[PDB]
Amino acid sequence: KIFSMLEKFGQFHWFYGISIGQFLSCFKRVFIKKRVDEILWLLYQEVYCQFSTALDKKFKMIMAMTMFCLYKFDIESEQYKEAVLTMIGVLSESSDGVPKLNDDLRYLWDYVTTKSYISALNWFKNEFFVDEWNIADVVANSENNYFTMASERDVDGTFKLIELAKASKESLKIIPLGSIENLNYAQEEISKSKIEGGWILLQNIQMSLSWVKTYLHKHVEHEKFKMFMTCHLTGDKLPAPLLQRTDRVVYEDIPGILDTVKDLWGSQFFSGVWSVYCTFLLSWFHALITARTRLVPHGFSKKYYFNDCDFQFASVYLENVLATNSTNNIPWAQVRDHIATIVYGGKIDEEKDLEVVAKLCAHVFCGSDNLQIVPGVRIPQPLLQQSEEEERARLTAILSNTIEPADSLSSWLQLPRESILDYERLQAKEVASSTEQLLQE
Amino acid sequence: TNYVTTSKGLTLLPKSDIKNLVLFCDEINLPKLDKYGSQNVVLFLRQLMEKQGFWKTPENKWVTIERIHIVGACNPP
Amino acid sequence: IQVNWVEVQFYWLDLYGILGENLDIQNFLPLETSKFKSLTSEYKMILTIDSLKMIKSSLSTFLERQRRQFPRFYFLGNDDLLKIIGSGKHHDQVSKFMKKMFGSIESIIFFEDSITGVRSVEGEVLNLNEKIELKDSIQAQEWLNILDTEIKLSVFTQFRDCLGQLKDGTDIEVVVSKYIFQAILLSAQVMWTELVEKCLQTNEFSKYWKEVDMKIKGLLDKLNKSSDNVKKKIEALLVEYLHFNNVIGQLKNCSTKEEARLLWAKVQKFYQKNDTLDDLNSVFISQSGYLLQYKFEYIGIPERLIYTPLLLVGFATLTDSLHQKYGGCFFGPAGTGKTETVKAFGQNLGRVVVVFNCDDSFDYQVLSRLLVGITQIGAWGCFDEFNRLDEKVLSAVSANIQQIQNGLQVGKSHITLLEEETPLSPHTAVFITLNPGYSELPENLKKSFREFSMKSPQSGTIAEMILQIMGFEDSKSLASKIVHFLELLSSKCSSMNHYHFGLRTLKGVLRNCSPLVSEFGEGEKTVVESLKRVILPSLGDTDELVFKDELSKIFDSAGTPLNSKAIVQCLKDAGQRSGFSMSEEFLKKCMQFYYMQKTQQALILVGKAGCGKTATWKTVIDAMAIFDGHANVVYVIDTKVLTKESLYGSMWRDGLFTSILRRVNDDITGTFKNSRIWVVFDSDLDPEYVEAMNSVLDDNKILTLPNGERLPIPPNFRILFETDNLDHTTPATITRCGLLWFSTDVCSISSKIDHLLNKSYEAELDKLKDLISDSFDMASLTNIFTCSNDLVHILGVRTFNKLETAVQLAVHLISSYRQWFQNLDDKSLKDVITLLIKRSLLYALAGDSTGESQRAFIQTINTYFGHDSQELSDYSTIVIANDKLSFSSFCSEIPSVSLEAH
Ligand SMILES: Nc1ncnc2c1ncn2[C@@H]1O[C@H](COP(=O)(O)OP(=O)(O)OP(=O)(O)O)[C@@H](O)[C@H]1O
Ligand SMILES: Nc1ncnc2c1ncn2[C@@H]1O[C@H](COP(=O)(O)OP(=O)(O)O)[C@@H](O)[C@H]1O
Ligand SMILES: [Mg+2]
Ligand SMILES: [Mg+2]
Repeated sequence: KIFSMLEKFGQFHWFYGISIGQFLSCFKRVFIKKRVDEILWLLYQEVYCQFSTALDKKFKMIMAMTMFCLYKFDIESEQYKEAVLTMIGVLSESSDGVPKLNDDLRYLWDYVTTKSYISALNWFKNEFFVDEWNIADVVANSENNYFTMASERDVDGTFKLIELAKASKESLKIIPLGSIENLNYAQEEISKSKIEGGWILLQNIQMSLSWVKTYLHKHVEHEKFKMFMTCHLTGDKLPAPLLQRTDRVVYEDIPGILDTVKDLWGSQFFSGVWSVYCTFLLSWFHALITARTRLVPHGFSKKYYFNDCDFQFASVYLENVLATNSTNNIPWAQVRDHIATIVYGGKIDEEKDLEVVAKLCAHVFCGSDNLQIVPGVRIPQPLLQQSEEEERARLTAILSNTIEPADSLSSWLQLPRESILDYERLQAKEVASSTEQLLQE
Repeated sequence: TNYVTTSKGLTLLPKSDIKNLVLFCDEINLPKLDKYGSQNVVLFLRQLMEKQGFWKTPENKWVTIERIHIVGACNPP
Repeated sequence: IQVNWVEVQFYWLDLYGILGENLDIQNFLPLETSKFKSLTSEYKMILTIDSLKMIKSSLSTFLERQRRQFPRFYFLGNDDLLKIIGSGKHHDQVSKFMKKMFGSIESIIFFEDSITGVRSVEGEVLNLNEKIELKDSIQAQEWLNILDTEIKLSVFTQFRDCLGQLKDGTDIEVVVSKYIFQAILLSAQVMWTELVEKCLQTNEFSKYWKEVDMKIKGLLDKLNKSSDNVKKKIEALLVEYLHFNNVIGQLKNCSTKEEARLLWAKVQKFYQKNDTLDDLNSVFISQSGYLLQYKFEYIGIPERLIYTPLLLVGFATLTDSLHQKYGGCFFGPAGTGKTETVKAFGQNLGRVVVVFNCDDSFDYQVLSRLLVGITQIGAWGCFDEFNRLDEKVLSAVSANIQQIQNGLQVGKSHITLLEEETPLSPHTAVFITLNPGYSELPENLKKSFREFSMKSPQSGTIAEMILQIMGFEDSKSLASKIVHFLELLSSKCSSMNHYHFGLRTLKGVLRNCSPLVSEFGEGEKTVVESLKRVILPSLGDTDELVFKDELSKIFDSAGTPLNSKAIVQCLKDAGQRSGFSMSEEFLKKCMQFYYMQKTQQALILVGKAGCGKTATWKTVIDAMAIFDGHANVVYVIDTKVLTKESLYGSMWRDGLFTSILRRVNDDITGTFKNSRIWVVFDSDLDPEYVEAMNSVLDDNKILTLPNGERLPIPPNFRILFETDNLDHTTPATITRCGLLWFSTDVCSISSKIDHLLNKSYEAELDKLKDLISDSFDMASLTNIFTCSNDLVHILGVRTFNKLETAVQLAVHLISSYRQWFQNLDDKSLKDVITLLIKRSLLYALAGDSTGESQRAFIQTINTYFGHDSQELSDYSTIVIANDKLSFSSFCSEIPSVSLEAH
């Protein structure tokens, strides 16, 4: 039954195709770790812990709820099955009714009734499945030496692997792809590392897919040697034998906005004081718009991708504006127009999203005496008699002092709470509908 | 047929002098449409049957046909 | 082996002219030159063509160095470049084929064996700063590079003395008649930038706004009484003078200085460096604070785009992309003006953008060839419709521009593009236009490109400025009316495939409004009448009803009829000459075709099978011959009967269209100089047959042959088309050529019957004709044809198209009894006539139906022709006895047969 569910998972997306031998080795891991009821429980726990990391967050929740449903259908009675199916029906807005009453069921009733969709979806994961696997547990407890990792755009797990470079004290060789010189360099370094070892990372193999059709198909137990392949979940279809022969991992983006501000601000190494202030405001605006982008039905109309190239272009524009101004009269309207129209709003074809970007630019680049940039923190303007390093210290101190609230998706991004509640309702509805379609078959 | 030059430029004539000629075309449905949805043969026959002649390819002259008939039998499409 | 010997002789002579005559070029490939000398000696002593082809393939490195000497000569193909190189002393075929290197430059005006001036495609003449001596011993590439530098410095010094004349206080009407459009345009831009900056140093804008208003009025007053090329120059310059007027008017209306600074930073500003010792790099452009370099390349007098704010936004984003050496990208629905925006940005910087029309016919080799050419020159390459390539060539081209942009960003001196080391000019840029929504940019390209989604252009502003240039006194409100009417038509009419109410159609309306002013005047009536002439023929029936309704509602003019009674009378004379009857709809279609062929050269006539296309255009031809007294030469050429090699030519035997065009161009007998010549493509519309002659359809009016011949087309050489569907026709050719649509047949049943009867008569005689015509009474015929329309016919053909048999059989049967008509009574004659007409109607209308349905139609015929008429039995016939004809059956005609065993 679990393998039928996982095959149905792999039918939806090309990255989730599971092999039979993988499932049998996963079952062997149950006895590897250290009566029939305990074996079955360990089977469910081990299958979830191993095959969750190859799935995105929505499919993680769908898989967890489906395994919980199957195990509680076998173990518990018919009334439990009816109650759980009513919970799924009211989550998907298909069937309505109070549960037939158990602390877990009344906690689930509190979650569903108080419109806590994320809590209702994560209750299964919190209650049943205990162990959770990060990147390091996946890479350490795997006999395979070839790893394929996929993600959406505007996120990249490569620095995380750089963190893993300090986890196991191994040198990571990062290889970009896209040109014939880079292709020859990648082939030479692959041929070197297949003998001398060392961790090799391949960045965004997707545009070299034809070369993947040429080399890796002909190329796919050394010490301290693991090869990592990074691709995109929304990109083109990777070959099935390449996917089956490599351990598949999905990396998930951060849930914080202030972390993005700190990450952008910690890479700006210099320019006077106003350049520092403009770069800080640009980092804040970039973090706010990128956080707003992920709420696809409500925060925007489509799924745009404002990568670091837009940040570089806007930073170059701010540097050119500040350089050609000797009176220290910053043209706030000019930079607002060029950022909301040319830099960030250029790729946007819709008008409502362009208005969203224009409103965000007007809120951020207003250049008032004091800019309450979120409901939390207000930024005063720089003084006329300070050094640049003092300004960096002041801005780092004001980032460290502020605290991201739990409702940062509403207050910091300027969205109504009704929109976020409706987005969570849609997410829980799609999760419960997919789980229902799995359970009825 | 023979190519003669008597009046109105060139003229295609049957070899016989009294009996007319009939161009039998079995299965006129069978010629295939090209990649752009047209059949060369039926347009050639339309030129012969309506314009009473045809344009030659290698030296670009108009041939006039006066007593050659066209019949053809075909199944439904 | 005569053809092989001729080919060997031609190859040997060409290669001898290329390499043998000239010294100090044989040291690169001594083995190849020795092999060529041995082959030439063998050919002189005496299949030898494969060895010469292999030698010329091995001489590609020498050819590569020859192209590296002057990279503009890289643009031509290998064959034509070899043709130029072999002619090292005649100095011919060079000036006639440089439109593909220099873009907008056509020919050279050279006198006394020296270079005097140059001539663009549009016809503008540029006089060089100094003459260049031309000698036979001088190689082509040296004087070519000298001429390129000379024309660039001549453009620079014409710009300089235009600036001197304008700064001296002289009027523009004396300088607009002397120097080229580029020089006066750039001088005007520089002076306008300086004047607006001086006015921005203060708080007054009115007096220079009035000055540029008087300047616009002066250009218009010079425009209305000037020559054709001078008219083109004044219109092109009036585009940017209206732009300057708009910019100054916007700056005057600003409430605060912040808005003025913002709007001045948004628009393009032109500055000249007065201290650098360099010449071509002394003028730059500021936009939104970003700097770009003017190239001083010749452009001529092009079609200047109207500077709408979204065009300036596209300019701003292209400048922002090129500031950090990033590529350019535009995407969106077709018709938003992306390629023209790229071209206008390029030619606004005084340089020519090389355009690659991406399609499946464009293979990898030619695309990479043009790409390495444009990156070794320094030109700007724009890929139009990049998403029209197969996966392998898409990936290869994507990698090519990826590594080009990677070299450009890092400031690499040279690039190993296409596995050879080539120079990388820092001024090379690549732009891509896309039409998504039916893919998108690849990942490698999108990592180094700036995508921009430019919106639908402001049709109101564009139409208003075009009308203002054309001299309409009410331009803004009229342009708003035109764009609102086109929006109403696009929102209310049917969703037909060939309907196009975009900016191309509006600009076609405004272009066709220009010949009509001499008979309608600058007013709303001209717009209404041209709108009719270019929109009405392409619509259906209810669509014409909607067009008329919204034309009477939106536009105030009710469409008064013009004075065209003489042409209508000539049309009716031709119709009664050829037997055609003039209904209101046939007259409408004939007049629409006539008015369309007054202006547009290439006409397309579309309708159902046998709807009346050939009759319509032949009647118009006859009427125009009667009206003008002008000769007709018609070449009815079926498009799909002849193949591509036979229609045009195969590599040399001339094809039919090429042969007749050469014959009409030569005009040995002089008959074609006083005649109208018509080519009628009476077959289906083929992309591979129309796209082979794009250069004839556009304003170039030049046919380009595979061997390189450029044949002119006379203005009276009017092309026609005659098809039945438009599902395999590109929207470009639909907008390029005039289009006439036959929504309904141009006849009645009785009119076609009368014409067929007259044709059969022409192919007691008058009494017989009267009896036949009177027996075809309309009251019974209409009912019997409606009854036949409800039957089931194999291979369903319209009853209308069946009429051509029903008449043609019937009269002939009566003709077969022309020797038995003086020996019978009137009643017997009427019975015979009725019986023969019944038989012909049976075997024409229901003759393609089953036997039971044929008998049912026999019963219907007998009931609808009355019981007084002779009843056509199901097996009846007329036999000839020894003295007189009689009515019998086919039962007595059956011969008993005796067959042997084997
Ligand atoms: N004004 C008219 N009065 C009477 N008959 C007419 C008139 N105009 C056309 N016809 C008839 O229409 C018939 C259709 O032939 P025509 O040459 O017009 O076809 P077409 O438009 O070239 O058709 P296709 O190209 O599809 O074969 C002619 O044979 C002619 O008898
Ligand atoms: N600012 C403008 N001024 C004048 N004409 C314009 C302008 N913008 C667009 N056009 C017209 O719009 C027409 C459609 O352009 P098109 O060739 O369809 O571009 P694309 O193929 O990139 O969509 C062009 O013929 C051009 O003349
Ligand atoms: Mg285009
Ligand atoms: Mg026809």
